[PDB]
Amino acid sequence: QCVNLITRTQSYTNSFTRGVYYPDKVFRSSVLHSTQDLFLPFFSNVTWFHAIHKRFDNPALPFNDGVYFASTEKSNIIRGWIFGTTLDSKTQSLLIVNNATNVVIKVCEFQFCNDPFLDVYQKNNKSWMESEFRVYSSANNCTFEYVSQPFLMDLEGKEGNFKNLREFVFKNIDGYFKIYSKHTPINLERDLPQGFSALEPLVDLPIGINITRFQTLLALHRSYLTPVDSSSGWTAGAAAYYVGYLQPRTFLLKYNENGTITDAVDCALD
Amino acid sequence: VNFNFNGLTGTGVLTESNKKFLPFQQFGRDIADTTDAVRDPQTLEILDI
Repeated sequence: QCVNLITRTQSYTNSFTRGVYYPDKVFRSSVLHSTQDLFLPFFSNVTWFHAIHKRFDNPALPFNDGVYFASTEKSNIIRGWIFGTTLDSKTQSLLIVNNATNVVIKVCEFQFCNDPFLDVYQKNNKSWMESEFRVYSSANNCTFEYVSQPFLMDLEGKEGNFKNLREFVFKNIDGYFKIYSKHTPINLERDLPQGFSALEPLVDLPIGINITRFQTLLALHRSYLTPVDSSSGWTAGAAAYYVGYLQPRTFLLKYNENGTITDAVDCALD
Repeated sequence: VNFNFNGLTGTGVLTESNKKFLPFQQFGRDIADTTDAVRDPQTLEILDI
């Protein structure tokens, strides 16, 4: 199956000092060192998407030289990732599923829909077990498989205030996909927090592929029943998330006695 | 003693752990850019060179 939203219809904000990760796998204590690589430029225009959720989009996010993703979200409605160029079963592409049970890492040749998303899932007993599935529905010419721990923290956070923030960095160098993660506790409920933290390498996949475009996956119940109001409720404003591009410069850093990242300065800033 | 830890080698004496590291952080390069701390390929024991 495939449901496409025919009626289709970007609030720039600032990131202060985010996107700092350990540039290698060595430990230095209380010294200063500088490397040249791809970071986030300090105080750059970052695109905060549609801050509603009723509302579902099919945007076009171009991929170019690493992407910093950041979107705090209660109950973990955000569940997947798309990476590829053509998305019409021509070449290889990468897909990430981050559901509660496990993590699924695919490199496949799928027939992706123009808006890949699961709708409606009918009735078992007051519970979430999926019944409908429309993201590719075909083109299963892949024999790749990968199981690890699901990166996202668990679900059903119904606090009134924002509690958890999830930030990731995806880097594509030499076909050696590097993922940097940080789950952090924040209680300020206002956009990107003003603070300093480090990112850690935990996922390294050597595959080799060309990526020019990217998207992500959601999962929910829009109607919970097939006959009544199956799919007409949504328009092009899906969710709110922060995407930043990466630039290569020098980002001289200071360590503590514990080796944790404490401060970093951008050389060509001021 | 000489030591060879899966590739890179060296020669010196070895000392028990005194620092904390980080659970994927295994190398111990100093301010002099020389290797002086590493963990066992078979066990999770920090040792100082």
